[PDB]
Amino acid sequence: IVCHTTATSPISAVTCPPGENLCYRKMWCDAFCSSRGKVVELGCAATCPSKKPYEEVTCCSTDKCNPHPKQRP
Amino acid sequence: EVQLQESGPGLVQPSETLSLTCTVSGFSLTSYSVSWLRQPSGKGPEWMGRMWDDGGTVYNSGLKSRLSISRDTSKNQVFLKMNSLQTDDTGTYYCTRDERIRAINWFAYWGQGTLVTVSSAETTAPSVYPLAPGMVTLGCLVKGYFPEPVTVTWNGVHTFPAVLQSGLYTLTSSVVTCNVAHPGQRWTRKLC
Amino acid sequence: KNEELRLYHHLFNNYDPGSRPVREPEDTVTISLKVTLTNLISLNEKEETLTTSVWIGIDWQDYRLNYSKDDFGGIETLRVPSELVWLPEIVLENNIDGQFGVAYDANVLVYEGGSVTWLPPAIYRSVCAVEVTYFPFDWQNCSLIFRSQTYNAEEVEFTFAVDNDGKTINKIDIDTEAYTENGEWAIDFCPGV
Amino acid sequence: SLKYTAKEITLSLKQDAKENRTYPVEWIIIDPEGFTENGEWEIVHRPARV
Amino acid sequence: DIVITQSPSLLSASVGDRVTLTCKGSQNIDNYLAWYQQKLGEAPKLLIYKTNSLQTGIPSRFSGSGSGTDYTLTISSLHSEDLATYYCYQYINGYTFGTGTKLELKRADAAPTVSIFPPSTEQSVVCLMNNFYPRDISVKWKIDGTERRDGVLDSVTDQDSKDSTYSMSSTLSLTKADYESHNLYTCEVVHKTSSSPVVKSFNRNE
Amino acid sequence: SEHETRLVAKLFKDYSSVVRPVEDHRQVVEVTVGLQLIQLINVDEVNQIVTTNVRLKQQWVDYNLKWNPDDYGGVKKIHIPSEKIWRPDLVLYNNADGDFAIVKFTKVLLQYTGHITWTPPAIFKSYCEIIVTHFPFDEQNCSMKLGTWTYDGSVVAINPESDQPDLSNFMESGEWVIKESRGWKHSVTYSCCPD
Amino acid sequence: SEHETRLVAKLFKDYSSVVRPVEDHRQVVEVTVGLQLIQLINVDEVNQIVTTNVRLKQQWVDYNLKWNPDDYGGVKKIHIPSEKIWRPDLVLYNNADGDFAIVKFTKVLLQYTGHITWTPPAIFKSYCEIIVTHFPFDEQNCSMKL
Amino acid sequence: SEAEGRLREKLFSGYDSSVRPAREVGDRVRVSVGLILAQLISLNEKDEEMSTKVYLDLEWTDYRLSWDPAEHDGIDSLRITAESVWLPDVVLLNNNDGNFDVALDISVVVSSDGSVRWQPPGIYRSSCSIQVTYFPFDWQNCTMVFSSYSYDSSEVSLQTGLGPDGQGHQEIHIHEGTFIENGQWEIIHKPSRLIQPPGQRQEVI
Ligand SMILES: *[C@@H]1O[C@H](CO)[C@@H](O[C@@H]2O[C@H](CO)[C@@H](O[C@@H]3O[C@H](CO[C@H]4O[C@H](CO[C@H]5O[C@H](CO)[C@@H](O)[C@H](O)[C@@H]5O)[C@@H](O)[C@H](O[C@H]5O[C@H](CO)[C@@H](O)[C@H](O)[C@@H]5O)[C@@H]4O)[C@@H](O)[C@H](O[C@H]4O[C@H](CO)[C@@H](O)[C@H](O)[C@@H]4O)[C@@H]3O)[C@H](O)[C@H]2NC(C)=O)[C@H](O)[C@H]1NC(C)=O
Ligand SMILES: *[C@@H]1O[C@H](CO)[C@@H](O[C@@H]2O[C@H](CO)[C@@H](O[C@@H]3O[C@H](CO)[C@@H](O)[C@H](O)[C@@H]3O)[C@H](O)[C@H]2NC(C)=O)[C@H](O)[C@H]1NC(C)=O
Ligand SMILES: *[C@@H]1O[C@H](CO)[C@@H](O[C@@H]2O[C@H](CO)[C@@H](O)[C@H](O)[C@H]2NC(C)=O)[C@H](O)[C@H]1NC(C)=O
Repeated sequence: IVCHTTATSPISAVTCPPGENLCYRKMWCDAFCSSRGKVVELGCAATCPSKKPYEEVTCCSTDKCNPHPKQRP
Repeated sequence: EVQLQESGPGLVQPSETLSLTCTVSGFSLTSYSVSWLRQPSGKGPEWMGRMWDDGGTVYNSGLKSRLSISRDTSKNQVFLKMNSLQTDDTGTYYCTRDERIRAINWFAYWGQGTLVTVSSAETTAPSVYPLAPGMVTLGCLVKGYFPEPVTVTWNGVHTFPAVLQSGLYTLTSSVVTCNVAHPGQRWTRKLC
Repeated sequence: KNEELRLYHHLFNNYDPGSRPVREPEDTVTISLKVTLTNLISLNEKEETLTTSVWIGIDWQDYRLNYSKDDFGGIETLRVPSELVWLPEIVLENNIDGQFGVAYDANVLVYEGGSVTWLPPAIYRSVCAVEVTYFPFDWQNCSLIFRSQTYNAEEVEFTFAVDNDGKTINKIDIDTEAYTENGEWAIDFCPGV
Repeated sequence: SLKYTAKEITLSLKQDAKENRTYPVEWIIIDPEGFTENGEWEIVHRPARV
Repeated sequence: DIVITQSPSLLSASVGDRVTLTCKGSQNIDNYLAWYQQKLGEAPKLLIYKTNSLQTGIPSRFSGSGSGTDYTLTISSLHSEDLATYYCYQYINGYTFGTGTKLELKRADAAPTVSIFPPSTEQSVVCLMNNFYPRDISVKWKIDGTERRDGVLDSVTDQDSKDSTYSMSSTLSLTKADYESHNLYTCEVVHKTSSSPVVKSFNRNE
Repeated sequence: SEHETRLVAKLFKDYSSVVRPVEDHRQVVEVTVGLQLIQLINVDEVNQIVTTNVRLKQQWVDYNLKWNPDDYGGVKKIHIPSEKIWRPDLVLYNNADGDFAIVKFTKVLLQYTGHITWTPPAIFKSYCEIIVTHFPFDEQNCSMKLGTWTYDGSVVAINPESDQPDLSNFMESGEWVIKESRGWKHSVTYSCCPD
Repeated sequence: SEHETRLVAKLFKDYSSVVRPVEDHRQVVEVTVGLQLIQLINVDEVNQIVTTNVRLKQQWVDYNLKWNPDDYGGVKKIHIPSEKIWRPDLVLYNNADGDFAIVKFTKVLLQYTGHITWTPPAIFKSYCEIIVTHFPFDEQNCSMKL
Repeated sequence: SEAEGRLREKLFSGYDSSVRPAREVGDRVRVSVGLILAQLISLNEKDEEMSTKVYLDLEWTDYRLSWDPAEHDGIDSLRITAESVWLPDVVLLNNNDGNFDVALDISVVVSSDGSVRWQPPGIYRSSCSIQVTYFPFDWQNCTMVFSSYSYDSSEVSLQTGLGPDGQGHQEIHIHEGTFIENGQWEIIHKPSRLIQPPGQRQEVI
């Protein structure tokens, strides 16, 4: 599958390495949530990534299902 | 409006001092830098030095020991004084007004330039001889004269630049009698 | 040429930081205030001083600094030294050491449409009276009092910042993902009024 | 003075006068009324010298 | 300092042609390169600076572009008055100038009117070629069957203001007395309109 | 030093320290940052503060501060007061109770290419979590988060000079041994703004 | 805003902070002084030093800073930096080891009548004659001389 | 003092204090560094820190500050506030409290030949590695490292200040009847050394 990743600058869609298929988006707030909103992390994993108590994690297998909140799928 | 007139001795003896003068009009030396360029005979131009608006100077590091630059803001004149002249110093010398942004300067306007040449040869009138035949045409050849210019006339005319033979000029002409005049008269004619 | 230089000259060639951004003298400047606590350095009970590092988020409208990005090549923000713009002069009234002001004069951000944002960091040694009655099992009600040192309520008026979700943040904000609790004190509540 | 030396500035003790006669003030001046004496130290002498 | 190389050394073009001139340094010039135009015997005039900024009063016909190590000057529609020598120069690491590229008017080719003239009794021998085009040409001479001669020199005319053709002349150390060094001699020249050399010769008599 | 005086006069005659030193506002200023650790002054386990004497080498190119060396007698470098030039506003994000930014404005080495090198001294009182369970046989991983306070990555970009702090000038501590060190660049993005 | 800028320019164009703000030098500047006590920070019995946080309100009329409100759109009061105006140099005479004078130069409030109100904060470490006989039931009469 | 005012106005016409007084573009400014120890305030073994009150003794030449005394009413020397002349940025490199500069910028003395002499006071807290082994019978070896913070060895050349005889008296000068004697520490050896570089800068220790 192809998922968006924040490893590259700017965010780009990259095919998952072999062994991983699920797209995910993890977002959590930090000190700059006053104006900048929640942090955004994009990548691909073999299983729905773990979630911290304050971090919301979303997992989906469809194509282009993990865009940036300000960009359409 | 903005114009610069280069001036000075066209002929200078070797080891003498060149004393060129640049005359400025249309702007104030106190607000524009003036720089000296020379283009040697058969060479690309090179930078010699700059007269700053603040009245300081800077020189080409290869000529630092030889050049002097000075100005008279009252006269709108900039002077270039150079010693130890040699045959390599023959060429056209330009003064230029500069332009700048921040600390970066470039040449913006040029003077007409003064042709400066140096040699030990004294002035002499040309000897002449006709071009003997090997549309009909005839020609005259001349040699042994210094300096240029020289005038040639006949009775489609073509003339050739003054060429140095051994540090002394030579000339040829084509178009019957040629009439020649030199500033420092003559006749030559074609025959069977 | 850098368009930021044109924008800076357009904004600040005719500007007076000594006067409020009001068209009529009776207008109040609305200030959006937010305080973010980075770490609680210590509470000293012997001196009754609470030491904290905070970031003060201050936003206001300055009509004189108004510009449009379309007229300046798409510049959406300009960074300006805070000494050049008018500032509401927010200070910690209940400091103990006499340091009323912030610790670093960060640049202000001037957004298109005349919105100004300032976010200086500060170290504050505020007074906090200690309830010793149940030591060591006590809790302490320390407080931070912010006010404008110069302007009265009819010149400068405070309001709480609004979160991106549209809710007023009437509390001290904390980076829960990066904050670390103090080795002696834990924080339970932090309301703002 | 570190910025000026004895060639540049001449230091001297303040002169006062009493009964039209001047005298140098060769001592530290202390208020006999408003000087709160220290809790642990009594000033026994207080000369001044150039 | 940055060495500046400029090419093509000679460009022949007709009125209304688009033309481009190229300038290349030995090092990065950071767009700090300028162009000026000089006509024969008159003050040069600056055309362009900072590789893009057109000088005031210069027509927009002139345009400049380039970056890094290579730069170009381009003329949209060559006017008759624009025939001149063009120089690029850089001004961030010393001042260094190109060799200059001469811009010449295009024309049909013309064969050289080659002729030879033995030294008259008043004398030196001379060889000439007239009204050839283009100016690029080669010439050679021999005496008593031996090529070249001592003191060989050449002198070529400027471009004809009307015909745009060119002419050349050449001479050697052969005085009226020195003419006895050979019984006969010949000279020849080649050009675009004459692949075989046009030649002329003199015998023991003129 | 007439040439250098003239150069300094002509560089700053109309210099602006407010706008970024770019040729075009869409370009990004690239700053090379290198931490040098001179001395570990103190570690406070109670307040969780580590005091370090450091140098922040900062390098960037200023477009407006170029000059031609031949115009000024061959002067290829000058030292100038750093208060005059534009500077990146590096702030110690995890400062405990020290100075957030640089306060010792030492001179800047400026080169004819416009390359600026600045190495101001600083004392960083960084705040870090102290793990005491193994005391006195404990080890502590303490850190110094450096970043431009008001400039973002689309406007000013910072890059580490080397993957490790320069320890070549490090005074040997009598209380702690630095087993390893490294510097990582991080680039977070927030949900308001992908740009 | 333009009105206030014009006013501030007109006032200080030829103002002098060295001379006293009176019409005639034979007049006396009437300064009204009011001490506000914010906190008793410390009592140092061994050194006899009392540390307090105070506001030293000062009020006086500057004869030269009058303006007509109708000339400037009804602007009746403005805030200006205290470093620009003449100020009374009040000093804590019995300072032990603190600042003698005000060092936090906050802005003054200037009214169209020329009335100036200045309330700078200060920390006063006044020397006090601590009496320890009845310790710890003692009463201390500590004072500040301004 | 009108003639002094006129001379002072002449000297600073076009003077730039931020520019070092190299005449040719390659010249180096030789600076002699001396140290006068006024008081050894303390040595702290817990903080590995030595506190000293000293007077520096910096001497160099600035060709821009030279004049003919016969043309200026016989004025053979001039005293100038240090902020208005070029000063070498000599700082204590091994300071422990983060304070590099001197405690008070006093006026420099300028001789008519352009020789500048500067003797600013300083309070310094240099770090000093404590030889704990034989405490409290130990002797300590504490160094004060002075060098230009910015200028390279190719721009400013440091030298140990000579003795009054012009001999290489590479020592901390102590005014034997003025030095405030420390009650716990006895000064035994007080040498100085110019340290050559292995961006290269020299140090006077
Ligand atoms: C003491 O404590 C400190 C902190 O207090 C702690 O420091 C951490 O140390 C660990 C390792 O010891 C660090 O982990 C590594 O971090 C590396 C940095 O990654 C960041 O930067 C990357 C930027 O470079 C790329 O990206 C940019 C643009 O993106 C591009 O221009 C560059 O050219 C370049 O390509 C970036 O990629 C990376 O993003 C990842 O993570 C974010 C989450 O923040 C996520 O959103 C992205 O999708 C992406 O996953 C991140 O921003 C990192 O490179 C390195 O990678 C290793 O592991 C990965 C597997 O995850 C492998 O693929 C790779 O080959 C490497 O093996 C690794 O993750 C950590 O960042 C430090 N954190 C801090 C805060 O300092 C010390 O370790 C502690 N000490 C001890 C002894 O434990
Ligand atoms: C922590 O401290 C703050 C301030 O010291 C406390 O808030 C204050 O609580 C008092 C309680 O007496 C309030 O006073 C009274 O409030 C009521 C409600 O309006 C009013 O009717 C009374 O006349 C009187 O003013 C005071 O307003 C309030 N102040 C603020 C700013 O909230 C707070 O309660 C303390 N925390 C806890 C957990 O007790
Ligand atoms: C601030 O400036 C902007 C930009 O000029 C103003 O918005 C409009 O901009 C257009 C430019 O195309 C003008 O024609 C309009 O007159 C402007 N005004 C309105 C009301 O649309 C804006 O009004 C200015 N003021 C504020 C308070 O933002």
